[PDB]
Amino acid sequence: SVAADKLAKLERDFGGSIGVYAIDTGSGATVANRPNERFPLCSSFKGFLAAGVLAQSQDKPGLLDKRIRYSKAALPNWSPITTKHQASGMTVAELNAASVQYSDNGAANLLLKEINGPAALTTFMRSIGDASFRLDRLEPELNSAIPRDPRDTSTPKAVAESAQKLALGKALPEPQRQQLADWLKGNTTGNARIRAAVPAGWEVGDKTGTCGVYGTANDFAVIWPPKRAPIVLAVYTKHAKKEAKHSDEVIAAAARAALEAFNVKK
Ligand SMILES: *C(=O)N1C[C@H](NOS(=O)(=O)O)CC[C@H]1C(N)=O
Repeated sequence: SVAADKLAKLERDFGGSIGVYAIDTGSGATVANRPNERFPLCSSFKGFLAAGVLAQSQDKPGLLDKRIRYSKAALPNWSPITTKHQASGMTVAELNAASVQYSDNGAANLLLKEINGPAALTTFMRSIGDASFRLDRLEPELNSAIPRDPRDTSTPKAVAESAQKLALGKALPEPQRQQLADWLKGNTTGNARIRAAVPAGWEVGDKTGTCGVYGTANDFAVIWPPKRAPIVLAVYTKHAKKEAKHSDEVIAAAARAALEAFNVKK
C-alpha cells in the first residue's frame, strides 16, 4: 500500500522497526505494519493501568476518592506531580491524572500497588481478550527495552484493539469509559507524536512511552474528529543498538502515513 511503502521508508532511515496499527471505526479499515511483533510498552502501559484501576472501581465505589499518602523516599525518579503533593497525599483519581497526563512514575507505581501489581494488570488485560499485553516489572526497571526480551511488551495490534475496547467500546461501564477517555484527552506529553499528525483542534486521547534506550518510544491514541467516526492508532518503535535515539518525528511521520490512508490530513 501507499502507507506500507511510506512506513518501510521511515524504517530504512530510522535504522530500526516501526510497528503501526490503525483502525478507522467508521469504515472498519485498518493500516498495519509489524502488527503482531512485540515492542516495549515503556510508559504507555499507564493508559491501560488507568483502565485496570477503573475496572476495580466497579467493585469498590469511592476508590477514585480514596486518598493515598506516601513517603518522599519511596518515590522513584521522574515523579513531578507526586513529589509536589507528598504533604497532601493524592486521591486515586488524581494519581491517574498524573500517571496518564504527566507520566508520573511514582503515581503509576502507587496505582500498581492499589490494583495488586503488574501480574494483576496483565490479568485484567487478558480478561478483555488481550493475549499480548504483559507487564512484568515496576518503574523504572520496565524500561530496559532489551532487544527480543518479551518482558513489559505488547503488540501494535493489541494496543490499538485494547484502546478501542476500553476507551470507545464496552469493556468498561460507560461512566468509567468516559473517565478513561477524559484522562487520555488531557494528556500533556504527546504534542510531538500522534497529535502532531492530527488536524488542529480535534480531540485526541493518547499515552506516550519513552524507554530512553534502543531507539524505543511510542504513542497510542484515540482521535475523536468533529465530523467523522473515531480513529484508533498505535505507533511503536525499537532499534537494535542501545545508543540509538528514539524520534518524535518518526512517530509523527508514521502517524501521518496511517492517517492519510484514512483520508485524514493535517
Ligand atoms: C515513560 O516511558 N517514562 C516516564 C516519563 N514518560 O514521559 S513520556 O511518556 O512523555 O516520554 C519519562 C520517560 C519514561 C521513563 N524514563 O520512565
